[PDB]
Amino acid sequence: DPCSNCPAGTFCDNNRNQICSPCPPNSFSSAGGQRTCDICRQCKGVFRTRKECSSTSNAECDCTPGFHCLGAGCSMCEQDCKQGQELTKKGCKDCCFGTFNDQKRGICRPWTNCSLDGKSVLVNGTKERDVVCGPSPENLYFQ
Amino acid sequence: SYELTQPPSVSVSPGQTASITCSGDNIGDQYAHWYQQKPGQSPVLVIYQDKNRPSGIPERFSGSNSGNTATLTISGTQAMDEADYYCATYTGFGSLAVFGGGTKLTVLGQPKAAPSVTLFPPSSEELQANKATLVCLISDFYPGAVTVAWKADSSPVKAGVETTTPSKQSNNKYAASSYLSLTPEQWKSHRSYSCQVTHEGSTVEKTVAP
Amino acid sequence: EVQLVQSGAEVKKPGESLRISCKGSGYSFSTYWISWVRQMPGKGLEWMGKIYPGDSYTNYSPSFQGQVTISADKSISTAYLQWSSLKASDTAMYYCARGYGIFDYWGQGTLVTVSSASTKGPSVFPLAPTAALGCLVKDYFPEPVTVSWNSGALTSGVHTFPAVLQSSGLYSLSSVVTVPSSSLGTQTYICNVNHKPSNTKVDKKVEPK
Ligand SMILES: *[C@@H]1O[C@H](CO)[C@@H](O)[C@H](O)[C@H]1NC(C)=O
Repeated sequence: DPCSNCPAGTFCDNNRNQICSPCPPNSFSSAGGQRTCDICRQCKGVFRTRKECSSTSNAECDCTPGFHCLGAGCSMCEQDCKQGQELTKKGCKDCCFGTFNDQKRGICRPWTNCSLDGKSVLVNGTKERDVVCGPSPENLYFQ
Repeated sequence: SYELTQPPSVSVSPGQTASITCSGDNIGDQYAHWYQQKPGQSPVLVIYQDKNRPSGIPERFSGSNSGNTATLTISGTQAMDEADYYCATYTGFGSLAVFGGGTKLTVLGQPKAAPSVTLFPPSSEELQANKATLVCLISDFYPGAVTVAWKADSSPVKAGVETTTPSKQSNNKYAASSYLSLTPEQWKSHRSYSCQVTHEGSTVEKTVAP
Repeated sequence: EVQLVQSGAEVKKPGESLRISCKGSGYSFSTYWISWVRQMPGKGLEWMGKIYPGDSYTNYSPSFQGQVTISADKSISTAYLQWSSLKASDTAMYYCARGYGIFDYWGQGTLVTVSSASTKGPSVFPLAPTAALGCLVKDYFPEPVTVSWNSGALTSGVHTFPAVLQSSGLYSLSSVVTVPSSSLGTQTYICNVNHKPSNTKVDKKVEPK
């Protein structure tokens, strides 16, 4: 009950005559009324510092250039590949023929089959971009 | 398609390391990811890409992957780690993801207890109501992981049965039940009905006949 | 904040059609795969298939090919998991997760429960027998059901098992107590089952035979 008067950036120590004490360095309290401050996330290794820590906000991490964040709060870093590639365990590998990837991350997915709906292919697809189908036989020859 | 095998139950003692294997054909050619899940809660990843650990996961969680086995290692296992663990992988061949069967890591807090099995033949009132329901009750066992096998005179039956999930009882030991709903004509048609209950490898049985 | 909010719990009947949704907010929904995961009651996780909402490309695992349909309306950042005719084997928990391999975000999961919702009253059958005296209540709808022994008296060593869904879609559970073998004819043991929806309350004593 008495600890509620300690705001964010402090922790409550009832052994003090002035119970609300500010957080030590590398430490934060984001809510207030807490008996401790949490230790600032350090963005170590494959992590990088986006917003440095403060007394009231944890440090925010993003990944190093050649990586991309995954998970809540950038908890993970998956390696970036190029466009037209996908990430396999042996490294970044080009998309196989018939597949494409328009992102610097993820897997290759196949082209949309224009032949299934009876349409010719207007522009050739590539590793980076999908195909663009021509008109259906109903518009191309009957309307 | 692809299949990943992990043992259904692994036990470990407080403070000692637990290892949980995830075996599949050439899984060492893929990235292995481990997911932790606790009762009533969505799965949360603990290890991704074989060995890497996400931020916020204790450093006691460890992972490796080579050959035909990926394994999750937990040094100094504490009571908060008792949960189901699922390995997962994505293979480009077919472009599908597959989960392992799941491993219930039990942190031992009491000695292992063999299950006491009780089989009740159907009451005459149920028999009078043209309903035959053999019930098999498993109690006072630990860890909480059992598979039941229904035998009708050394013959398996699987069409009409449903079994419960192990739940802790008053003395913290686990308990479960199994319901075989047979026909009163099919009841007096066979010689004996046994309830085979396997727990930690050991299997106990209880038969009842008219 | 990146979030995946799923539909509310569903209670359908066998043969009915159903479509649950998975709304992904806080990120570019079009350029992240959405995978649907099945988890049966008391079973493990099953990858059902994924979808890329950018161009609605879909993929399925062999266990679910031709069993369900996965769709995405990227104009409202929502993925779908659709059935055409629900079987009783479809009772499970259905999560949506972001990603093809690493599932870094999980929705709270959508619970489906397929059964013939015609509420029925339970029939109570005894289990004649430290021995085990039991009480069997079977075929009722819906949950829950509480069983008291000797009018809430015998509380030591008594256990009531969780319900189970039979093939008929009606529930069943058993209550058991480990009364000492010495005490048998001296005291008659009786259970007390109360089915609240059907307003059913019936007691029956368990005696040897
Ligand atoms: C597409 O590529 C094929 C293979 O090189 C070629 O034969 C065809 O003429 C191309 N068509 C268009 C419209 O680019």
